[PDB]
Amino acid sequence: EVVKFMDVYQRSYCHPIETLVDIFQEYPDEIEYIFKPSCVPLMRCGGCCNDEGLECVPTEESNITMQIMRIKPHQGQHIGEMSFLQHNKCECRPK
Amino acid sequence: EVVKFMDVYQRSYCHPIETLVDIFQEYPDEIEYIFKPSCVPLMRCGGCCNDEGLECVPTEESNITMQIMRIKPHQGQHIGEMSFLQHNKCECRPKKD
Repeated sequence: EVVKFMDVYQRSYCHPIETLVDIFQEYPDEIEYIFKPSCVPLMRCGGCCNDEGLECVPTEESNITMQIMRIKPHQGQHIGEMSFLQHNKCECRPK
Repeated sequence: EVVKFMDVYQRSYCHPIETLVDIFQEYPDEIEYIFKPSCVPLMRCGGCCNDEGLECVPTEESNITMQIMRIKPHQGQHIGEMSFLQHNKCECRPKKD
């Protein structure tokens, strides 16, 4: 089965897609705690635009809260709520 | 609603996930041509593993064929087949790098 040009185009065009995101790229300032899982499923703008001068950026955003196991090594564990940015809408705009 | 711990874990664990890949990452020597679209949807290994000494790697791979428009600048365009590597199955395996 060869993927036809048009649905390659439609499926790849700039839009929100579930992205597995490292928690440390979302909370770089965390120094004490270890997180499990280390990564989370977040709806994020991805894909391509119809000109190389355009770029795929979010226009709408909403926050999402997830249960994450927060570990202080050799000290203890607790499951807590953490908030992450998600993209509801995306647009191809100049760089 | 708040996503349950177990749902986060199952959805984020090392597995094949649809990934938007730039054609120029898969064919870096072909930048004399312009490809529309410039990125394609590929099933690739992604997500996280339950121990520091583990990485998420493919264990089964296959090729997918896609119709892509190839532009030779100021000459013409051609829609032709182009093969891309897909990951069919993934596992957390001891690091090897």
